[PDB]
Amino acid sequence: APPVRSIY
Amino acid sequence: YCIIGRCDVTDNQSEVADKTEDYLWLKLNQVCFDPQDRLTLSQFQKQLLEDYGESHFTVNQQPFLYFQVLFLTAQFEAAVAFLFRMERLRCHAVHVALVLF
Repeated sequence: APPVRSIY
Repeated sequence: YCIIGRCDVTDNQSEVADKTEDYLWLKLNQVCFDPQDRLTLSQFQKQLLEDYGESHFTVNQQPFLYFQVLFLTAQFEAAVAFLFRMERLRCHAVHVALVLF
């Protein structure tokens, strides 16, 4: 369950 | 502990690794080379795009996120073709292909 929120 | 011991590969430690780069980094510190609780680059690289393809990593309509996932896992051809389809990033995908060429 890896996140899809890019480091911003 | 399991970054030092490369254990509990299934547990994504989502409490601390909430970003995508934190996941990649969490796993590349867990990959192994030559049977239980063990992950290798081949499994990880295939496991990522086969099960969680573009669809999973492009729902936020952010293309580079998926590209970084493929490129930082040595899957350069996938990342090149993928990024070559974005009509706004054709230029960039051709050249990253030339460099690899």
